[PDB]
Amino acid sequence: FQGIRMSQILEPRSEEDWTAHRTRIVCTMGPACWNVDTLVKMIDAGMNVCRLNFSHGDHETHARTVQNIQEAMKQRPEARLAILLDTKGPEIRTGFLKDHKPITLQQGATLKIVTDYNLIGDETTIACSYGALPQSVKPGNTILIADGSLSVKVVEVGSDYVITQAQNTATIGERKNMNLPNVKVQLPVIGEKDKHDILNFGIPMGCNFIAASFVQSADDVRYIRGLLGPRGRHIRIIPKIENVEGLVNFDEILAEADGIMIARGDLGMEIPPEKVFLAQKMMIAKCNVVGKPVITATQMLESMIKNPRPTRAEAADVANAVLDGTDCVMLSGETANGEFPVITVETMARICYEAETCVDYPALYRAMCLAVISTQEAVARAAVETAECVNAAIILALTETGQTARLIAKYRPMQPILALSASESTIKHLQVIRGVTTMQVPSFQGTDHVIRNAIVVAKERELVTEGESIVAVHGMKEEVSSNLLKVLTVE
Amino acid sequence: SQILEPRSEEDWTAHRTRIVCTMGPACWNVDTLVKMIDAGMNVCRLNFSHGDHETHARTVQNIQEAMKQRPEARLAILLDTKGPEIRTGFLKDHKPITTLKIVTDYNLIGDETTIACSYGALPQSVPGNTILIADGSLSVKVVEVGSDYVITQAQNTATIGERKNMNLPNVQLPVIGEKDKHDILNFGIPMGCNFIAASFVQSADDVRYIRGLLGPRGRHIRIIPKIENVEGLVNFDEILAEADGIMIARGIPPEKVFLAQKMMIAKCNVVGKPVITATQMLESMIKNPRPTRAEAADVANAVLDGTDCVMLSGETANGEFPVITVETMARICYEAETCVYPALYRAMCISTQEAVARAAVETAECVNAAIILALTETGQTARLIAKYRPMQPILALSASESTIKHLQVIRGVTTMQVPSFQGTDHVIRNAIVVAKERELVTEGESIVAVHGMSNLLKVLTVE
Amino acid sequence: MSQILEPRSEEDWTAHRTRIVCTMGPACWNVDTLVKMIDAGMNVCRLNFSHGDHETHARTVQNIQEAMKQRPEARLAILLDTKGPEIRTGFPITLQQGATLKIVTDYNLIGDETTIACSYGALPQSVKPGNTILIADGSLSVKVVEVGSDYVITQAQNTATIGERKNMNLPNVKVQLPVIGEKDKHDILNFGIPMGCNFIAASFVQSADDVRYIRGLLGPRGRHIRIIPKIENVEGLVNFDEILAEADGIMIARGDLGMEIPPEKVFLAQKMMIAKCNVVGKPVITATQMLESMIKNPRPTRAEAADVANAVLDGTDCVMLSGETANGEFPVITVETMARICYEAETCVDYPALYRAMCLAVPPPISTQEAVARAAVETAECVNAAIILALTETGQTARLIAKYRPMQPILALSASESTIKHLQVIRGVTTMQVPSGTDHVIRNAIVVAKERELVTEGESIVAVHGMSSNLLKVLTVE
Amino acid sequence: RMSQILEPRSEEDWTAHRTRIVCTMGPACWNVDTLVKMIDAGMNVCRLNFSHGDHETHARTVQNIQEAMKQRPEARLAILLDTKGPEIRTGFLKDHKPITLQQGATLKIVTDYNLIGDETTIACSYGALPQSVKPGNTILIADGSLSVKVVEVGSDYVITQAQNTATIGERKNMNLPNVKVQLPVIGEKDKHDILNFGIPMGCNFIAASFVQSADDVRYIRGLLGPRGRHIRIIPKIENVEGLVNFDEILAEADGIMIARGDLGMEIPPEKVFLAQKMMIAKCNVVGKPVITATQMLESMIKNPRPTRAEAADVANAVLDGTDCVMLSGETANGEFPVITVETMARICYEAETCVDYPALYRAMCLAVPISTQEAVARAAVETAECVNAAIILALTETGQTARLIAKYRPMQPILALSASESTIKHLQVIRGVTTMQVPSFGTDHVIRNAIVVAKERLVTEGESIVAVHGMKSSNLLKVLTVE
Repeated sequence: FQGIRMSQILEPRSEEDWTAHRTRIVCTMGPACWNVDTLVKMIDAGMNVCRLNFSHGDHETHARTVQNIQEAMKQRPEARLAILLDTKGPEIRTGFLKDHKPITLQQGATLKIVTDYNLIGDETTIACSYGALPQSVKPGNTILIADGSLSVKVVEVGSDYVITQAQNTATIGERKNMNLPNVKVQLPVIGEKDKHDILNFGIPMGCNFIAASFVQSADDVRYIRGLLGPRGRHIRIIPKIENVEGLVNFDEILAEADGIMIARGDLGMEIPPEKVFLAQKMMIAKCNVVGKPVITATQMLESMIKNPRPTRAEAADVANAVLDGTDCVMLSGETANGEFPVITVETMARICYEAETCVDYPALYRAMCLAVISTQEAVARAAVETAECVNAAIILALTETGQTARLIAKYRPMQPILALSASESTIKHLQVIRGVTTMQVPSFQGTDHVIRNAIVVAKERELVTEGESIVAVHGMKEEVSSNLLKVLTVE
Repeated sequence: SQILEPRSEEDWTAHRTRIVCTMGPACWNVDTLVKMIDAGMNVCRLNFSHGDHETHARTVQNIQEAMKQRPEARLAILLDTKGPEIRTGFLKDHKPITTLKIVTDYNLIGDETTIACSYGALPQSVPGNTILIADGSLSVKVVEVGSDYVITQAQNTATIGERKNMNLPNVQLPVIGEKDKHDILNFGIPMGCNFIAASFVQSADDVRYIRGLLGPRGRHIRIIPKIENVEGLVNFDEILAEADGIMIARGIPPEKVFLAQKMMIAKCNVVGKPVITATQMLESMIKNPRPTRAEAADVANAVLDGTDCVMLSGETANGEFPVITVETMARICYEAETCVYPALYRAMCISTQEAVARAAVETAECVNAAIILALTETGQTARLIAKYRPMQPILALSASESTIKHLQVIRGVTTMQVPSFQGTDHVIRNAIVVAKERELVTEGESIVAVHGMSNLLKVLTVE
Repeated sequence: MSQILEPRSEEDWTAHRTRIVCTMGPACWNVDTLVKMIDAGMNVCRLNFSHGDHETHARTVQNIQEAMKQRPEARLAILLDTKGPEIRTGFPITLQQGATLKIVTDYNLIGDETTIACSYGALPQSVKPGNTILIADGSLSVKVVEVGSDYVITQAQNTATIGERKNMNLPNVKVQLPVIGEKDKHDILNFGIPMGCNFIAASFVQSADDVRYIRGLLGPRGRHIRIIPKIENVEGLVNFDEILAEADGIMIARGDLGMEIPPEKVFLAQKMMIAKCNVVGKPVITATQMLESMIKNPRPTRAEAADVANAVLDGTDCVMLSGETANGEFPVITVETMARICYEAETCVDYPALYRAMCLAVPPPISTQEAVARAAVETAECVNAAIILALTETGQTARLIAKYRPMQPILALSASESTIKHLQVIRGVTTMQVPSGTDHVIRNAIVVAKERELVTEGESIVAVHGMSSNLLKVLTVE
Repeated sequence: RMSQILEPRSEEDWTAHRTRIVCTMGPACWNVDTLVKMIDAGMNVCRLNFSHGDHETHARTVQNIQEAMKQRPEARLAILLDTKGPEIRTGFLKDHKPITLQQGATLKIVTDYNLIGDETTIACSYGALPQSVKPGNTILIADGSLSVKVVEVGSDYVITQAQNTATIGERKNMNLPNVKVQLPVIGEKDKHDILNFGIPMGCNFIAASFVQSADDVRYIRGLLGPRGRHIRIIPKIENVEGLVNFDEILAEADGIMIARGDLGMEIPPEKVFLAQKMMIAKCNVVGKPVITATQMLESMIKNPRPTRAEAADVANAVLDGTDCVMLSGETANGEFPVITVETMARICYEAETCVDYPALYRAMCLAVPISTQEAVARAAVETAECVNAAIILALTETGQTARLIAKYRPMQPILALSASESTIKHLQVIRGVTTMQVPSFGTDHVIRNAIVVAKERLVTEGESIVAVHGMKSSNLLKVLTVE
């Protein structure tokens, strides 16, 4: 920065400013936002996507939640919130402790971890739910227990047990989660429960995305796609990257997927903490280059579960994800179990807006040109260039499959993108794309007509004014092709 | 390395630079005009320094006949005025010559003894005066003034050619006289001339005057000032602003004349107005079936400077090898264009129309399009695309007969006549099919289409 | 990805470019711990004059000199961090949300639930209806409703219970107290100068006049001492460019700023201040809220590691540890992991893009000496140089090179002790003190560099030497 | 720039052109006073054309050069020996009377060089003509005034058909487009000239006519040996074989002369400009001097002004990036040898104002991994722009430092300082370099003496200078501010 004055960043933003941020916001449903009234307030605040966390709840309880989303949307007929099912997936847990009493292990003390899950544990020996532990872990390996509370180094392996040594002093309760840094977990990513949730809830309840916890290989993604079948053709797959296997297989996972969710907090249980930030950056960049949405999740605004303001570090952490290039930022417990769900959504919208203040759009556009072509991409690229060249107020992306909108968004134009589509599922899928807002349009509508309608609607809503330039892009037969770019003036 | 590759006819006939040929007794007959079409002629120049309306009408009707044998061709016709010229006549065997008599009778085939003068009032405009001939190379002193002749003594030992300029100190002629006015009004308009090339233009007033003379009856005629003197060079900016294009002739040291050609071409380029380099290109080919190295290099540097058109004068008008000359001009242009494409686009660097024309040229490159289609009614879309010098052919589609003739002067564009079909997408579909039937595109190939006004760029692939 | 997942050796993370400031305290100030801290990455020792007496900081200094005996190649800089202006409440009371609280200028008044005393006598002059007043580390927030000549009436925004004589903050407001009080004056003149402190980190700097006053205070006897204003409030931020122009360098105090500014704007303020320090080549220190959890835990959190790395990616010269080293259970481990995070962070710095960005960002005209520094950076790149040598008396040559952020280590050779120590805050620089012609100074530095494995036979070196005229030399190691 | 076309270039201006001018010696600039005037006009190199004259005759010329330099002690002229090399000629004709061939006429060409020729038949001096050529080959006669197409080949004759109408005389030159001439590039005559004149007479360059192979360069260098170490070889590229083998020829060479007139007799005229541009750019990239030669200002043999076309051709060579431009008949055999050098210098000055210098350095970095010495040279050019320096000083013993700076084409003058007299001579061929001979010694001392003279003749107190030094091994670059 030079010639730009410090007092500039100290202007308060108006509702009109921060609600027009480009980054998309994902909110986890829960008791704190159980009722229709707060869901509506969350829409106004910036909510674009509703996450159903299937680690808890059942088909009945999540049905009530869905019914409430549908009611909120009746009060806001212009909002087309997407619904994301987030699977439970594989889990490793410690077993039970004598008298349910927590145990404290001392640094350098010996802990046996056994495979018999009936074993009632004590300070010296505990049970682990993962039967293949002794055949997964080797001497020198690290095992984390209770959200990384306790760290043990593996000293010896038997057939049905492992001898470990505490790396720190800690107090652990019973049935705590376990992590196996640098070790593949030999458990199905999509178990029978997950399969039931995808097929018997996700499909008939109108979920638009599946976020699949703990994806370890691209075969996991191919598996969900075949599971989804023709009846689930309108559902997009968002693998969650949570360990080393996910990281090591990232490129093949990304290629098979419709987008990525980066679970930082889980990744920090599986690799040195000082490397998670590198991984995030790398994974966002790779998603960007290929034009697929990336969600940044976990450890976002966690203090707001209890406080009406986030910490400095938290605001910075969210802002840097935006600057890394993230499509979405995600709230978890802050909205599910928080004292300030709507205030948390407004706050993240504000942090997004301020980070987007930092974005160099010419240098992002040219960075994508040096990193990446087809007819569709060339025209999307020409559109962004031309929009900038003629000082256009907005870019119209006319789109059936979403491709056209995504290709333009990929180039991070300074101008807002209005994606126009007759397809309901496409409009929903687009709620996950930075820089895009959405308008559903009737079927069998001519190109010019659709463009005419969008501009006059925009002019009535005081988004564009008489005389400003507009850039419209029409991808035709998007994934089977012919591509248009029109420049027109608001009358 | 691939410098030494001989050129197939398919290759060099695809040259982008336009070729203007001067009509003359050596080439005006239907049979040789057809062979000239085949070799690369795009524009026919009628030089009104010579001959009458009857002569020039015969030339025009022959052009029409030639076009009936080559229906796909759309030769433009340029009228080049006489203007205030005072030039020497033709010499024996077209050979340059090394006590001299200058005559008013321009039928004289001159020699060392006596030469002719294009200015019929030369005797009344000079018994002791001085006359400079061939840009001040020969200087003569008038000994005697007769009725229709002058006797001079060569006050300098020098060698002079034919059709060379003559200055007369202590003697002023209008840019457009009554004879020029008559030619423009009574031939230019009724004979279907598309261009007026106005000799010795000196200011933008000259341009506006011709535009005033042309009026509504000549609205379809475009004006090309010739910059031939210092005044026209001094007023070039104003002249270009009013003009439709520019013609650079020879007629400040030569150490500085080379700067003038570069400056004037570059300025025409920037503004997308066509420029014709008409600077005595391949003069040896009046007598020889082959150019010299220096002549070939002279044309090539014109093309590299960015000229839209190169022009043949005596080489086609009074030459022994008119068809072969056009051919070797097509061949030179092609080699020069060979080393001319991402450089000119980034070196050219606005309105919506130009923003889209520029975007279309970039997409074409990016997508590796076979051709760029320029849907145009006034020619402007085609011109705006062309000024970006794309690597791919520009095919211009127009319902406007006169627009299609004006376009013959634009480097990089071929034309195709399209019915006034109120539908852009229909016109593109229809035109692609004829491009196939011309083998300019094949199935699978990419095309970029442009229409200006609502400005449009469309990328499709040929079925 | 797995290039990212390469488990780093001690040899790797010990070569990090970013400098590390550690705060001295009872947890670390013993000779043996200080030694382990040098090996871990510590480059600068901060003496926090907010606490302790001249005796405590003197023995600390003495312990640092002894540690340097165990490490002769190490040259630690010492930074005196001032107490500076303070506001304090008078003489524990709970007040619930919405309750009226009076704050008075009569400091001899013993307080209660309704009326409390303030040490800041010009409080009415500074504050107005609307302003917020923070008490006891921002634990209580009150809003001013009306102002009298010797009192202020406020409304509590949260329920809190406050103790006796706690701090106060005045968001968005200039505090009219001397930035260097008589106490700070004594600390600078009667400790800073005689104990050989190299930097003064001046707390709560609010204007360019504060910086000029300090340098005037230092005078010719403190010529060798550089001034690092601390940016801790809105007044400091608003006055940033004029403060920076007078300053030798800048310390960013995020936590403090977080008291006066919405959290969602502090990150912006950090970015901008670092960027401005870079473009002008003056060192910047990122302080507070670094690896705070490591006061009690042997490992940092994911979010803490990320926060540190982002400071590095923003362009910070130094990162600074506070309570982590001064009072923590793992002072040595904290430095090592700080060093480790810096290494990972510098692992994704685009050095061609940083040099290009800087070359386009810097305003003209650039000087002879800045032109040669640029040239050395580009030459180093074309030639695939292993290191850049900077022969410098004042430190300018080294600083100008470092601001262009070369891939290669910069080894700065100087005969000036103060210069060697000032360079400890400069990202990418390593120092070697020398006594006094270019030739055998260069030859000897190559020997040491070769043995340190920074260069091997047949590789190229770039040596730069300012003195006014500038030299740039490329040689082959032999 | 319209005012650049109008305002007349003042004396001091054109005198400072960057391009080097090579002048051919002969009767028209025979005497010392004319050569002295040519020095003032901008002559940098004197070419001796060994196609004519002998060792006595060319020795007189050198004496007159040595003497002209005594009147201009600051001038250091390079002398260049241009070999005759191999030649092909027609034979004699009945009654010595020239013959006129009509287009389409058949002409037999025989190998018996004793045959007195006819309208119907002539001899050729090249005995291997029929084995060199086949049906379809073109043969050019008398500077290409007559072209004939080969129709039939025998053991000792070829049958041809004229492609045009021409009249030709006796003993006229002949060219064989796209055919290797199997005659020594360095014959016994050429070897004698190189060893027995070139070396002992102090020539600085050999321009080898008609180089077809890199072996020709190696042969010449073998010839010169230890005794001719100080002599640099400039192959002349004149036919298809020189073009095919150009990269190899340039790799061995110290520089290149482009003989355009000759090339236009060997390849289509419309391909010569390509060849010229290509050859200059390649020389530029690798930092070796290139001379553009023949058909430069020919009309000035008889006229006090050149043609529009000629001027533009010289200018475009300068813009192509030529280091030197050469005059032949214009100074050897013309009426205006001084005026020709002069107008050549002014043409060079004017074309160099069109040069986009920052674009040249940018294009040079992308085209040319690169060494330590070239890195410091490039860093000097960049720093000079950056700092707005008056001059670049290049301290050099072999010339290498000066040549590496000059290939980056800085906007500022390069003042090269050397203790080596022959290096100073070699540098007469490098664009943008001026030369000062220095005593045989510290290097910070030589710079002070060069700043205390530039003040007299360039820089003024307070201006920035960039100095550069090599070891051609370490390299240095100083930026200092004039006293």
